[PDB]
Amino acid sequence: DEEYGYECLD
Amino acid sequence: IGWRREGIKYRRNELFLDVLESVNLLMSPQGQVLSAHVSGRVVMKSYLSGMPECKFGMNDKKQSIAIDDCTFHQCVRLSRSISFIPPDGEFELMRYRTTKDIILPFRVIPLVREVGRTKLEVKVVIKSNFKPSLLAQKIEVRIPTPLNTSGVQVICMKGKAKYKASENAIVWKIKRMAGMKESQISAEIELLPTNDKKKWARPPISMNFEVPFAPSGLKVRYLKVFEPKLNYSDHDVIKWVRYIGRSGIYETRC
Repeated sequence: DEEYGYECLD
Repeated sequence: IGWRREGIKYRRNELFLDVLESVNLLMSPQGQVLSAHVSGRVVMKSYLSGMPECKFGMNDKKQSIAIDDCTFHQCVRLSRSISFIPPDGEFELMRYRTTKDIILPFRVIPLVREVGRTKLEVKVVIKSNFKPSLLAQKIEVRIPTPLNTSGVQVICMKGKAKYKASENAIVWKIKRMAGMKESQISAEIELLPTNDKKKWARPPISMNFEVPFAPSGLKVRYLKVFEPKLNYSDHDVIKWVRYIGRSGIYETRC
């Protein structure tokens, strides 16, 4: 696993 | 514009940014930072309609970083911060270097005690230095052992460790560790008799790890898309960031 990758960017 | 063609369209205008850094550290046995630095690059993958002009904003100049130097993809217009029409697809937006205010993700603390001429008692503590809610992963601590080593015992409550004879090291692997935590390994290193005079020149203990943030401090503040002809705007673009901080040379003298 990881998960990561990606986060939302405003 | 020789890096991007004219008829590009997507119904999902979407973009992804990758802040890739490797943190390099050389630390003395009692904890002075002897050398340190981050090399970073930002990679963008864009799927955006038409010929969009983009603006990358980060925390350069309460979370705020110092770029000693950096270089740009051909599409960045030099003159006062960062502007471009990006190539379609994946490309390297910039490359940079940092030395001031680095977040060192780990402290390594070695203890080595010579027990007669027969044994070395080694203790090594690692401290995670970052938010509690974040996890490092792929942690590897590598402790070197001398040439006259006949065998090794180890105990570690977290992760798994093996002595690798052919490499003269004890390798300690930990799958994941949260911020603000501490863990130790203990080892006895058993020695063959050796020629008394010449003494062990101790190599440093090295680590590897990956952390889900930028050791330099860099935060992506925004990625602005203005495309003056097509009927989508900045709010229509779906945007993602990911931070991957990995060790470079990360060494603690012992």
